[PDB]
Amino acid sequence: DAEGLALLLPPVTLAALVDSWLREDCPGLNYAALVSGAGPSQAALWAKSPGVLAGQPFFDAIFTQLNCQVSWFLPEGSKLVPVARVAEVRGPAHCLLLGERVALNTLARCSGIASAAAAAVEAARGAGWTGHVAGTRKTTPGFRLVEKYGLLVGGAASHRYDLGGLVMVKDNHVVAAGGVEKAVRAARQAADFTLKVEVECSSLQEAVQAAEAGADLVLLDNFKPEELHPTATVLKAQFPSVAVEASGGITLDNLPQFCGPHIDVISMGMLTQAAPALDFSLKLF
Amino acid sequence: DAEGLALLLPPVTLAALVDSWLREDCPGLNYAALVSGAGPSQAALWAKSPGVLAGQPFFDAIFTQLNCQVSWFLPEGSKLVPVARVAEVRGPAHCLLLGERVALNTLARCSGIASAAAAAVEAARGAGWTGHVAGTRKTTPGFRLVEKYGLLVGGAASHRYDLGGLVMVKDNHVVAAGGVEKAVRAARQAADFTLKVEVECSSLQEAVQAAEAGADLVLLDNFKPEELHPTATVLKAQFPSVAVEASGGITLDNLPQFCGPHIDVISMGMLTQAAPALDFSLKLF
Amino acid sequence: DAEGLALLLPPVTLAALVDSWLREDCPGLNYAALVSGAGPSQAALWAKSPGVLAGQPFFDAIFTQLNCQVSWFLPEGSKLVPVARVAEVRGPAHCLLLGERVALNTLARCSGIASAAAAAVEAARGAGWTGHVAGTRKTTPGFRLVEKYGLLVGGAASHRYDLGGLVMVKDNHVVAAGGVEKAVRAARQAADFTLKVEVECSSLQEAVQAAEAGADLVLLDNFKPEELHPTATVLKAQFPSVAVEASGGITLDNLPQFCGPHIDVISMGMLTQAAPALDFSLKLFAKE
Amino acid sequence: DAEGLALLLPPVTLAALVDSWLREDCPGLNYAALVSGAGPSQAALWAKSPGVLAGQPFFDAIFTQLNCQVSWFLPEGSKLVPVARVAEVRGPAHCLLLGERVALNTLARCSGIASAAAAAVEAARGAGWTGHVAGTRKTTPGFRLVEKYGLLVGGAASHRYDLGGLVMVKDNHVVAAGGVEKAVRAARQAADFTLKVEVECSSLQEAVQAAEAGADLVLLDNFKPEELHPTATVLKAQFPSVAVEASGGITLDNLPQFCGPHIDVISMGMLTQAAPALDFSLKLFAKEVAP
Amino acid sequence: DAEGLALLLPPVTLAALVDSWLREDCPGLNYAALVSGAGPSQAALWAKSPGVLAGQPFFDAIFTQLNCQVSWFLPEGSKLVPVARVAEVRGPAHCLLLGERVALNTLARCSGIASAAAAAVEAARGAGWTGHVAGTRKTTPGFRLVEKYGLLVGGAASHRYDLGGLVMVKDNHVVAAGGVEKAVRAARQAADFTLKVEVECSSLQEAVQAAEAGADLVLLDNFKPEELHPTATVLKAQFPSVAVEASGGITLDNLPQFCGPHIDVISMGMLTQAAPALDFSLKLFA
Amino acid sequence: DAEGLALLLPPVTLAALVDSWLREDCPGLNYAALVSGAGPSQAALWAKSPGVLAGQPFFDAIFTQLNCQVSWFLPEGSKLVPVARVAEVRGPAHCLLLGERVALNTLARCSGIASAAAAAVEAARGAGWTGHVAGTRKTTPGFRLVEKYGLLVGGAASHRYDLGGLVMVKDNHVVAAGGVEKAVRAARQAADFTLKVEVECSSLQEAVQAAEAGADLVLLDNFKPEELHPTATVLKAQFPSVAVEASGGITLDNLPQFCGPHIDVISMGMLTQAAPALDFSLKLF
Repeated sequence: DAEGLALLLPPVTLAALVDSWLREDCPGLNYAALVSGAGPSQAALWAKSPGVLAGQPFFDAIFTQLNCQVSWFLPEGSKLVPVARVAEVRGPAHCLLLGERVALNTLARCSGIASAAAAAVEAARGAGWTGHVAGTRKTTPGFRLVEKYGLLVGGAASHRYDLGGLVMVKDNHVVAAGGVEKAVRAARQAADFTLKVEVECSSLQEAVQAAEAGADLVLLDNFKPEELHPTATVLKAQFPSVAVEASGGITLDNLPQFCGPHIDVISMGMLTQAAPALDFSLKLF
Repeated sequence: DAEGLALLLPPVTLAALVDSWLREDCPGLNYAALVSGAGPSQAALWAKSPGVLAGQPFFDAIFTQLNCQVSWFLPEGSKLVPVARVAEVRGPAHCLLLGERVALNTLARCSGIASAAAAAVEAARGAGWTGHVAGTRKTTPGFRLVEKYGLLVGGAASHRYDLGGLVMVKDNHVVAAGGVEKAVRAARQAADFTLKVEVECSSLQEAVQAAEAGADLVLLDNFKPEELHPTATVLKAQFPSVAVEASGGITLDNLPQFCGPHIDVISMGMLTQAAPALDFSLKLF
Repeated sequence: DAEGLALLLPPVTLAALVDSWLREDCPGLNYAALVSGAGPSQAALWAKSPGVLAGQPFFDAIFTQLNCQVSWFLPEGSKLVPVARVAEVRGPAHCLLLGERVALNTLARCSGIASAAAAAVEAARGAGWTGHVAGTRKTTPGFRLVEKYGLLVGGAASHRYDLGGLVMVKDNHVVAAGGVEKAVRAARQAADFTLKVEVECSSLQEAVQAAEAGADLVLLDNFKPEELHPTATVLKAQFPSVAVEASGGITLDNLPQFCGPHIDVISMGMLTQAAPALDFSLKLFAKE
Repeated sequence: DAEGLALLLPPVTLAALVDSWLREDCPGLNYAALVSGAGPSQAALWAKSPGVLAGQPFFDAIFTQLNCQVSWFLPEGSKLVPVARVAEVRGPAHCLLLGERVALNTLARCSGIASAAAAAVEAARGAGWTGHVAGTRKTTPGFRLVEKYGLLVGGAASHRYDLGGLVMVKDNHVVAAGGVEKAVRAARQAADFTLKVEVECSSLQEAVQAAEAGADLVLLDNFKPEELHPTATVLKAQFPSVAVEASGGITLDNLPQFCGPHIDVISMGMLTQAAPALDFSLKLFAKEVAP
Repeated sequence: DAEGLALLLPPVTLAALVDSWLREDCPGLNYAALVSGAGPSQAALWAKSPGVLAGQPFFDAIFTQLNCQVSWFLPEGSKLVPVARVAEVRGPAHCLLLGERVALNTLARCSGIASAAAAAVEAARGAGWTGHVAGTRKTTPGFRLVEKYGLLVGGAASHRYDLGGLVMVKDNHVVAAGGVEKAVRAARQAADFTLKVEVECSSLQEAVQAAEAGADLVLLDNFKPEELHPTATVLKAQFPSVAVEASGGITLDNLPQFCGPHIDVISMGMLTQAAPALDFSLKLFA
Repeated sequence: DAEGLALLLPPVTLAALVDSWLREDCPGLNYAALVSGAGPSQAALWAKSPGVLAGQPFFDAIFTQLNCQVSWFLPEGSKLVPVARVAEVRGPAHCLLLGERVALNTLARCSGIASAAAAAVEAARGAGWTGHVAGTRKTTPGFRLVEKYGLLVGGAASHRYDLGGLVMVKDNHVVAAGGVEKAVRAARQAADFTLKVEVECSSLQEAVQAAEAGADLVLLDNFKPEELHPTATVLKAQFPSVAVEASGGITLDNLPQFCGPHIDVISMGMLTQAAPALDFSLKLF
């Protein structure tokens, strides 16, 4: 339920984040305020792009700090059919216009990401796949919370939010430890019983070693689909307890080829790296 | 000279920014450190996408915080022909791997933007236009510095960095003030003698009123090219002292149609909102 | 309109600033709170110095953080004729007294600067000069916002708020670049199309080179008035598009000598460096 | 010893403070950096005003953050006779020029305050007074550390640095508590055994009540000198253990009238409110080509 | 009056402190919020340990940030007789549960410290001692404000809150200065007239030198009681203006042996370093 | 290996944390600095209590900010036999003395916790138990990182570091959801695929419902040992994939009664809430 996803955001980190965006955008004197004055005003939020609406909590938080209210005519997660009237913002003219840029930028990107995620979720459902579409750690620094939240609204999984969410043995960890077995034993030992271990693998060989050493998840990285499913099928056969994730060169276009009955998770970097922002405007009436 | 652009970054704001990215990514215990250990290591930075390289100062700042050094084999601004070996990073294995994600994510986006900017700069030069290609204020909150820097490396102009850089009279300021003349007189009166006033205009009528009231720049927003140049030509004729900027629905594809002898600046939201990140990897050897 | 200047202050940076002042002043346990108790109280704000009133937004922001309200009997920018009753502050006694020092210190300095600015603006109007009186970048670190705001209330111009507001080529930039032409070309090529370039000049020669290389403003630094106006007159003649600013050794006393028809801006360091604070007090007159 | 006063500054709060000044002054892109370039350079710090030199630690901290070094030709606290060459600063041209404004502004104000303090300390010594000249809590918000340090370099006392340094019963606390005795009892009971209590008094009456209730210090506020010394003399007679501070309408000019054998401290608001900044400049004298 | 101690806390530093605790505990997405939902709820705060109740301002500040209200059935400083119903917290379910852990942890520790302090204050009153029981600087970094407040609620003195509250000449300062006289003269000079000087002494010799050089307080560190009172008695005789503090190896058990007519202050590092947290729970009943 | 545990601490969060402690302790002018002067000095760190040494990274970080160096004569995790000479600190006298209090306080508490943890780990090993001793979320606010690190050095497990480490369904979540099944289904649906779900249970009934609904862990809260092991034995029999944790009223004294072959984790609140600080001193010589 996309409407209840707003509960995920701790209100204290939210305010801090929004604060910093507002200091970033206006550090000193706001001369443009004298142009608008402080008279009460109303603006309409317009969706000019198709996709999924995501980011209301951030949008609200921004305008709240600035003593404006927002009324939403569409719930979080709604399909957007341009040109749609999405919300109304009310408050002192100068405060409205102060929040405009940050609020739109935030909503545009969050919705951009949710849109991409929903497209990918739909494509996978359209190929009869039951697994989880997921984002990667390829997010914008300092903006991770908005991007991970966008993914969730679009129906995708956030994945590990940070390095502390699960112990991820990437190919570089393997090199540094001197081999998969050594890396996964080290990982499994270090990781609290609280955490799962995932291992990035480029071959069936590595994948089997990883599962043998107690990997909870195996990330089959950069396989061609023809090599992927045979590999995944064997892993699940020998190790039904181990989850299989696929990632690497996955696009919305080729996503159905990567879906298969033995792939539990598909994670796509494009959901955050390449997701174009939606066009929104805030017209004062 | 793209190599000397690193001087633009105040080293103190840089370190603070990099710090926050590193707290964001690992707030607590880093269990994966036990997998790699602290032995000295070396990683190679690989460019897997074409475009322009941008973001070295951020990349360095990240790895310096983590007691690693970086050696660049290509100067800032170099054309990237994949698959190219761009740099070498050296330091304790766990520290290297700690900086990997944030450093790549940063470099990917900064270079993504620089690439897009350079494409647009080339297209405009290819149509014999002498003006400045520019970005907009449509940036990612908290990440503005990296994005504005990327634009510069790609040969585009940053535009107003924040609300304090120049007094911008958008269409909403016009509505709030009750008209262009009122808004621009208010703006000109408020704006320090230090600052320029720019006015967003949707018609030749507004543009002329704006210039008459002392606008330094006039932003012709969302004109079709056929309406734009005639409008621009007249403005320059009556007001040669006033700069003309064009923006709205400009793409790399249609950019040459928007170039003309009386357009001083062309600003494209897609340079920041639609610029796809470049593919980089950091392989430990 | 000095009453509408409060809109210039972004409310978010304001609160952050006020916060830090309040942590600075009471980092730990406030034992004096036990002396006053928390009973509702009222205090009167008294202006004991002549000048201009400036700083209400800061004064309010401080007391709002401390759950007190303020009622102003004079609008921002009012001339102060001591001894005047300027405002009333209401709230829990301990909260009132917690904000007293920071609020007065802030109001005193902001008003001090506004007063000096208004004196300078008046002197210049009294010599029939139409230009802008301005402050300099000679402000107190961390307190820039209050000081630049005070200047505005007193009718002076803030100038570049920071290094990002306009590209300023000082004499040191000239030395480093190897000459005025080199510096101004470098500056002009650097400053975004969105920014103006200003060049600090000590001679007519430099001023002409600067204008020739595309300087938007020329700052005639430390000229004697007798050398200044002839120089300014020529500059305006050859380059009417270029603004002329005068600065250096300008006092309220000698300010009229520096005014002239070809000087657009006069900037005085004394407006911020040497502006004495006004005397204000906050006398508590109530309980329950 | 003014040279050893730098030890008072905790290096961690110093760096944080300097950091914020530098973010304040350049939040975004520094276009002027392209004008100077990054070649090594050297600038001379010039004192153009008389007074006392104060603020070296802040000046250094600023330029250290910007990878520049500073060499001082005069120790902290030196008398300044203009026009004097006070220091040299070395580093990349753009980094030098980035620090110039904040560094000068800081040094100018810290020295301004130290100068005023030293003038007041001298005037008091010239009237044979042995007491402490002090500043007040009338400081610039956020800039308290520089200003209190300036006072110290000029030979004045900082007074309570904040509200936690000593428990100060101002006239408003008296009003709120319902009287001096109530306020001072409340205050001392409140105060830890760690802290002194000081009471702001406008009459001899209040002063005696305050001393009787266990005030460690009594601040005789806004007395005319003719009323002050008789009052101070009596207080010291009845209560030799209690320190007497005088404040209110004290100027460098009238300061000697306020000095007397029974006044322990004289605190002047003008040392921080009205101390004009000294004129300093940083003139680059050399730039060299980078490599 | 323990109820009026809440005034000591500057509300601005309080909010900042509480903020940081809340960012610390939930930096990212709060998935558990989906389990509770946002429906209005009510929880009961239960005291499961004996001792003194301390920390209400912090507890409130936490829940106010999270848009919840608190109603207290016991005033700050009340004796706790388990199992007692201490308060009711109301607000959106997810917000309540978000504040639970930080709020309990804070109240547990603040009350833990207040309890220990009150025990020590009682023991000293029970031996007819009129002096001040005090805490030391042996506090948890970043949590000093809660701990010093807890001490106050339990009836103990906070002592110097930080290094700026009074000039403390510890044994290491003596070593560095080259002797007590040199250290105390240096301290007395340096310290503003506004501040008191205290000197940590391990012998009567040092104590006398310290008092002679103008020490306002003398801290008799790690004396056995039999050596302490004779020393204290002499100091007070020669120097009645100088306050005498005792510290070092003082426990609630041996505290009465350290009380004496010439000891003004007794400071116990255990009041904060050994004071077990009280057991509290927050049980949702709607 | 307790010596390699220092790698777990992200150096950026460490410095920030240490910074705040140092601002907390000296916000203004340090008058005591004039008493010591700035002459180079050396101090000896003395352990006056038995237990385990823990906290070196914090101790170092403190003194590094203050331009002092530290030489350790005992590795992190060493048994302390008082009165032992543990380290030497060198630097300017005033800087040494500035760091003294914070450094000792930190080391005392970290070591206090490690000591308690090691005692509990020993007692459990002495009863032939192979499971993990763990801490709880009952930590000091703002000081969590030091306390969780202390636990690790003493050989105990940190447990969930924060609310994002694993989805914990406490008894209050059960009440709010309207029952165990509802809560655990909601939790399992919400938890990312990357997270484990743990459910706090007060009866065998709840425990079985929880396991049936897909709980990865079951926390048997406040059982008497006689009720606990029978319950644990059945759970493991029906559900071997589900981990069993015991907590509530566990002391070092009664810990062996709570150990049993079907208890995987034992978590004790006393390891953090009751662990007395060790006595250390820093004597300047």
